[PDB]
Amino acid sequence: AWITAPVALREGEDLSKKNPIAKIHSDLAEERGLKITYKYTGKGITEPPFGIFVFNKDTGELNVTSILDREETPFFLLTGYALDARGNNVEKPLELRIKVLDINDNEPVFT
Amino acid sequence: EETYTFTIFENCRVGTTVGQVCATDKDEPDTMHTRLKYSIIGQVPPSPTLFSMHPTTGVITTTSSQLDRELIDKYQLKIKVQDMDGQYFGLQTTSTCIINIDDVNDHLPTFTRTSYVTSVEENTVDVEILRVTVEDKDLVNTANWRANYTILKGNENGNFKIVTDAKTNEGVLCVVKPLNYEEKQQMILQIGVVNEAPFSREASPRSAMSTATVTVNV
Repeated sequence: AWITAPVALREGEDLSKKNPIAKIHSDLAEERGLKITYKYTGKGITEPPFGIFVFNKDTGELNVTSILDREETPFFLLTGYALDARGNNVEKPLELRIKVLDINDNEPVFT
Repeated sequence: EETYTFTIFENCRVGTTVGQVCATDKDEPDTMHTRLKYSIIGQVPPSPTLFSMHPTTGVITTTSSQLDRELIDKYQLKIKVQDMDGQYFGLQTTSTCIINIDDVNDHLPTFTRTSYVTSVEENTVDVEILRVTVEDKDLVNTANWRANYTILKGNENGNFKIVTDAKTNEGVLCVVKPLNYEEKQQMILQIGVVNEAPFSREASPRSAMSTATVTVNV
């Protein structure tokens, strides 16, 4: 794969002001005469930690539910997807990556 | 069970749980030929697909964009369970699941008219002065379609009551305490209507409530 850019989130603040922090989008109506449904998976949404990100099945917009720390949760890897109104493959998937942005809130400790 | 039966709300979020189906085998356990695998094998209506079922626990959750009481009320699915992990020579058994839809108070009481003019004689009680009516697209006779009315303005000293005539939900305005023409000749009023049922998404306080303007001549 490729080193594609992250969406960022900074430590300890309430991150629900950015939601939805990303979205997928596509359309099928003029090439295929169909409408659409959207999906995500990955770390935060189908691998641990769990329940971090949420999205509506109609829209493709992705939200973050938790207050974060790069000292706890350094990086996240998701993939979006989209299907037609009966469940069919139609559009290529891509990854999406999220980071935690880090400020000095802690003191160095031995190994 | 022979037949499993469940009940879900209308117009709730996708991924809501329906109910779980449960089965067993009497072969020796931790084998392949006890390894259970569950499925939906058909829907009414036949297409598109509205529900999904967890292959290794039998839990049904919703996958349509909407399930709406005010168009469809029931869904009967055929379901199955297979052993062998669902490998082609496992043994399999068919059964039935009924899903009901349950009506939420999503619709409003709706006027065909919002301004009204009337008269009454002074000194009179037990006389009616204005009838008002509404549709509501919720299901008949339920708490979601039933109506309640209120006098919002212009009844300073208590001349007026409003009550509901149930059989059409018609709000009947009457004089309960008499007027006196030798104090006032005209008054201007407001009323309102709302369900007996609560409403969501901040609708309770006023936005579930619809109003009509009234003038009463003495």
